[PDB]
Amino acid sequence: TSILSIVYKKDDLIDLSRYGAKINIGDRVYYDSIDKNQIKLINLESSTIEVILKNAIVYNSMYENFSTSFWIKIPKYFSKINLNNEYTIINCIENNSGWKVSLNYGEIIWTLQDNKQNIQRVVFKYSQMVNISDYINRWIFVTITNNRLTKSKIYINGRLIDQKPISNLGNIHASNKIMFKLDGCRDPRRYIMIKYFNLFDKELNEKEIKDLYDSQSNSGILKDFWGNYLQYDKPYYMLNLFDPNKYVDVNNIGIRGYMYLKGPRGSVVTTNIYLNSTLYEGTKFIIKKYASGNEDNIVRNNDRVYINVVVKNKEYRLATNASQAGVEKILSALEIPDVGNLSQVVVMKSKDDQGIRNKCKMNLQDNNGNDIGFIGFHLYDNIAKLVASNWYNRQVGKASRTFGCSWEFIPVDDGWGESS
Amino acid sequence: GEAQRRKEREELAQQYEAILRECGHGRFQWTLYFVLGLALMADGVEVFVVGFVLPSAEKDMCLSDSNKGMLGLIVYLGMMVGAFLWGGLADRLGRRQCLLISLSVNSVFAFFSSFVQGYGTFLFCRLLSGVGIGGSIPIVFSYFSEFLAQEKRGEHLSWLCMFWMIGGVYAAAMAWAIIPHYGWSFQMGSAYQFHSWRVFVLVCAFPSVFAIGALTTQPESPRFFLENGKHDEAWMVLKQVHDTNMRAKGHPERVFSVTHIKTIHQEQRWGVRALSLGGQVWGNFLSCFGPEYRRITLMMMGVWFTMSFSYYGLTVWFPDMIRHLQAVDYASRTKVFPGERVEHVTFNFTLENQIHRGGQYFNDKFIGLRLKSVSFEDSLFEECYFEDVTSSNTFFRNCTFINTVFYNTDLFEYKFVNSRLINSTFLHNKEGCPLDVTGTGEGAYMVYFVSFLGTLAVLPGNIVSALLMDKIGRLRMLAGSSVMSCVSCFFLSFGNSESAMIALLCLFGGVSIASWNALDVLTVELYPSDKRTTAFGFLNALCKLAAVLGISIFTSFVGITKAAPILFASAALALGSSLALKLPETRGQVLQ
Ligand SMILES: *[C@@H]1O[C@H](CO[C@@H]2O[C@@H](C)[C@@H](O)[C@@H](O)[C@@H]2O)[C@@H](O[C@@H]2O[C@H](CO)[C@@H](O)[C@H](O)[C@H]2NC(C)=O)[C@H](O)[C@H]1NC(C)=O
Ligand SMILES: CCC[C@@H]1CC(=O)N([C@@H](CC)C(N)=O)C1
Ligand SMILES: *[C@@H]1O[C@H](CO)[C@@H](O)[C@H](O)[C@H]1NC(C)=O
Ligand SMILES: *[C@@H]1O[C@H](CO)[C@@H](O)[C@H](O)[C@H]1NC(C)=O
Repeated sequence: TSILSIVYKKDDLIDLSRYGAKINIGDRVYYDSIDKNQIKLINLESSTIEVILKNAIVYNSMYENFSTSFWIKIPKYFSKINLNNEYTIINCIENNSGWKVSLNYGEIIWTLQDNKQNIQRVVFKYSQMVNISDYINRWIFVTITNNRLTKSKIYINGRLIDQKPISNLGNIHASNKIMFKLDGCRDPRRYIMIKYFNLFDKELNEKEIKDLYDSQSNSGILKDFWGNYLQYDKPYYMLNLFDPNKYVDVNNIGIRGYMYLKGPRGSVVTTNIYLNSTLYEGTKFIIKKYASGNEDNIVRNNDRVYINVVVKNKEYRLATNASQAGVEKILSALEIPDVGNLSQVVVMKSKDDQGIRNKCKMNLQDNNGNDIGFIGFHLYDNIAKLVASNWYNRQVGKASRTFGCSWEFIPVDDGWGESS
Repeated sequence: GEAQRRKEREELAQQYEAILRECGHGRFQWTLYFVLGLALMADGVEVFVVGFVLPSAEKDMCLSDSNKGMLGLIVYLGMMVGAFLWGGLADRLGRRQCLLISLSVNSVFAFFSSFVQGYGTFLFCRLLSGVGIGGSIPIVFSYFSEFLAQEKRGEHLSWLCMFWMIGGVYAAAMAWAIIPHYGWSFQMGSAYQFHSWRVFVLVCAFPSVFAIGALTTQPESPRFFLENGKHDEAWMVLKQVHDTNMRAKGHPERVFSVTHIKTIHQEQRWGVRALSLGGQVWGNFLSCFGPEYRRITLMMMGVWFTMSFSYYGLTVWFPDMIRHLQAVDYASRTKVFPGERVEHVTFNFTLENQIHRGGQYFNDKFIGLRLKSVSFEDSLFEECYFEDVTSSNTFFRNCTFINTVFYNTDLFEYKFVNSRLINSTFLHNKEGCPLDVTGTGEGAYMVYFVSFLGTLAVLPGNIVSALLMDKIGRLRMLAGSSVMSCVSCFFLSFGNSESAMIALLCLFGGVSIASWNALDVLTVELYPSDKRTTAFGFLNALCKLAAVLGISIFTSFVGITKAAPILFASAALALGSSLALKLPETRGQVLQ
C-alpha cells in the first residue's frame, strides 16, 4: 500500500516499494553516526535530495485520495531573522500545481494547489514561550491525509491537529520528481532532520496512522529527551515529568548524603523569540553497561545497568541500603570502589507489560534479582528526596496513575543552543 | 405621658446631682480617672502601629501598591464599625460590660495579628482589632461623666485626654526602641520568620491588656442602673463611692444619708434576644433623631465631620509632604555619566543615586555589587557576567544584552523595561518579590521623632483647656480653637523645608487640641443618660468616616500643590466653627 519509502542502506537511500524510484543525493547531505537512517538537510544549494517516481504512479487525478508520513526534527529559532520566513522543505509542485510541506516560525504547513491556482493550507502551530516544549528540537511524527471528497487533515504524533475542506479544489497535478531541500530560508545556519518518509495512495484513518506510529516508534529502545537513542558513557541531565521545575542535585557524598530535587529552574530568553526553561541544570547521569551483551552503545529495554552521577566533575555511583526503615528508601551517590554490596543494578524500562510505549523509567533491583522498586521522588519535611519504592509497581499493577516514576534524559545538543 | 416622663427624668437627674455633691470629689474619682486613662491610652497607641510597621511589613510580606493604603485605612474602618456597635450596645448592656468586651476583643486580635504571616489574615486581624478598640472613647467618656458633679465637669473630663497623648508618646518610644533592631531574626517554624516589628506589635497590644486588668476592679456607673430600673445596685455603687471618698479625706465615720433613689419605671431564644437587642438599639438611634434632638444632632454631626476631616487630612499630609521634600532633594543630588566605553575588567562597587547613559561594556564581569537607585540607560552589554548582584530601585531601560549570564542576581524581569536580551541566561535567581517594594533605612528614625514632636505639641494646649474649661465655656473654647486652627491652615503656605513642616505640624497639633477637648465635653453633656453612648458612638463613627475621606483626599493631594489642602482644611474648619457657635450652652447645668 506504500508507493514511496526511503530507507537507509549501505551508504545510500533505497525505496522499499516495488517501484524503483531513482534517488540522487547531494554532496553536503549528512547522516547521524548512531542512527544513519536519519537524514540532515542544511541551508545549502548542494544539500539536496531528488527522488523520481514512475509515470504510472504520478498523482494526476481529481478523486484520488493520498497520504504522506514522516518524522521531522526542527531546531530552535534563535533570533528575529526567522519570523515571517516561510521556507519549503519538501516540494512536489510543477507548472504551479502540486503539494508541498514547509516550515515557518513555530509552524508546519501543508499546502495543496490545483490547476486553477487554488491554495489549501493546513497548519500546525507550536509555541516557543513554553517552559518545556514538546516540539522544539524533538522528533515529531507528521502524517497528512487527503480525501478529495471530504477533507485534508494533519496529524502530529498520531493525534488530529487541523482539518480543512478541499472539495472546492479541482484537478491536482503532481511533479514527476519530489524535492528534499531547504528553499527560501533567509537564515544561513538553519537545518532540519527528516526520516522515514512514506507515501500511500489512500487516505489513512486513525487506526492505521496510530499503528504506523507505533511501528515506526522503535518502542524496544530507550529514547532521550530529544527522541534519539539512549547511549552509554554519555552524560545526561535529568528531568522529572511530574515535577519539571526542579533538577536533581546532591549536597553530601556517601550514605549520610542524599540526592533531592532543587529548584526553581532558570530561564533562557531572547525578548519575544523564546522564553524557555533551562535544561542544563543539576547533576549529570551516566549509564554504564553491566550485563548488556550488545556490541553497540544503544540502551535497549530490560537492560541491567549502573548509574554514575557526576558531581564537581567526579563520577560516583547510585546506590542505596536495601535494609532500612520504610519501603521508600533514600538514594545516595557514593564512591565507586567503596560500594561493596549496596544495591546498584537498575533495569531500564521503556514500554509497559502490554508493549505500549511510555517514557524512560528506572527499576532498582538488588544483587539477588529482587525488585527494590521504581525510582522516583518523595517529599520528606519539605524536601523532594529521590527514593526507590515498590509503590509505583503496586500502582502499575492496579492500573493507577503513578506519580514521579517517569524520567527524561537530556544530553547537550546543538539544536538547543543553551550556554552551559 | 411625655410630660410625666420628662418630670421623672429631670427629678432623677437633680437627685443624682445632689447625691454626687454630697459624696464630693476624692480618691474614687481619681482612681477611675486613671483606669479609664489606661483604656484611652490603648486607643491612642492603636492608631500608630500600622504606620510604624509598614516599612518592614512591606518587605516581610511583599506588599504592593493598593495594599499598603488598605492596611493604613483598615484601622479607621474598624474603629468606625466598633464605635457605632459598642455605643449602641452600651446603653443596653452597661458601660463597663461593653468596655470589657470591646477591649478584650482588641487585645485578642492584636495579639493574634502579631504572629500572622499572610496579608488577608493580617488585614482581617487588624480590622477586628480596630473594631474592638473603636468603642473605647465614647464609652470611656460617658462612663467618667456619670461620677462627676456639675461644679467641675469640663475640667475633670478634659483632664482625661492627657492619656491619648501619653499613648502616642509611648507608641513613638516603643517604635524607636524596638523597630531599628533589624538583626533580630527569631526562627519558629522554617517557613515563618519573627522580626522586630512583631515585637513592636506585641508591646503596643500591651496597654489594652493593662486597661482590662485595671477595669476589672471598677463598679458600674449608677446612672445606667437607675435608668434600667435597678435601684439596689445603684445605691450600693453610690455608697461605695461615698465610703471611698470619705475614707480618703480622713473622716471614715459619717454615714451615707441617702436611703431611697427614684427610679425610671420599666414597662431560638438567642435569636429572640438578638432581635430584641437590635430593635432596642435601633429605637435608641431613631430617638436620637427625635423632635427634641434633631437640631442638636445635626449640628454635632457637622462639627464632628468637619473637624475630623481637617485634622486627619493634615496629620497625614504633613509626613507625606516631608517625605516628598526629601525625595525631591535626593533626586536633585543625582549624578549623571553620559557615555563610557569599558573593556575587559572585573567590576566592584556600591553605587548610590547614579544614572549611567550610553554605556558600552565588552566582556565585563560584575562581581558582588550593591546598587541603590542606579539607572543604566541606552547601554549595550556584550559577553558580560553578573554575579552576586543585589539592587534596589535599579532599572535597565533601552538596554541591549547579548550573550550575557545573570548568575545569583536579583535582577528580575520587571527591572528590564523596554530592554532587548539576546541569548541571555538567568541562573540561580535570588529569592525576592515579583514587583518593586522600595527600601527604608535610617530615615525611619527621624520619622519617629517627628511623631513624638507632634504628640508633645498637644501637651501645652490640653493643660490650658484643663485650666480653663469651666471659666469661659465649652462653646467659646471650641470656637476660639477652631478659629486658630483655620488661621494655622492658612499659615500653612509659609513653609517649604523639613523644619518648616515640623514646626507647622507642631503648631497645628497644639492648636486643635483645645477644640477637640471642648467637642468631647460638649457631646458628653448634650445627651441624656439613656442615649449618651449611642449618640457618642454614632458621632465617633462619623468622625472615623470623615477621617477616611480626609486621609484619602489629602494623600491624593501630595506633590501637586499646596493650595488645595489649605483651602479644604480652612473651609471645613470654618464651617465646623460656624455650626458649633449655634449650639446650646451646657455649662452650669445638671447632667440631664
Ligand atoms: C544564539 O545562540 C545560538 C546557539 O549558540 C550557543 O549559545 C550562545 C548563547 C553561545 O553560548 C554559543 O557559544 C553557543 O554555541 C546561535 O546559533 C549557533 O551559533 C553558532 C555560532 O557560535 C553556530 O556555529 C551554530 O551553527 C548556530 N546554530 C544554529 C542552529 O543556528 C545563534 O546564532 C545565537 N544568536 C545570535 C544572534 O548570535
Ligand atoms: C490633637 C487632637 C485630635 C485627636 C484626634 C482624636 O480623635 N482625639 C480624641 C482624643 C481622645 C477625641 N475624640 O477627641 C484627639
Ligand atoms: C570586591 O571584590 C573582592 C574580591 O573580588 C571581594 O572580597 C569584595 O567583597 C568585593 N566588594 C564588595 C563590596 O563586595
Ligand atoms: C534608545 O531608545 C531610542 C528610542 O526611544 C532608540 O532610537 C535608540 O536606538 C535607543 N538606544 C539604543 C542604544 O538602542
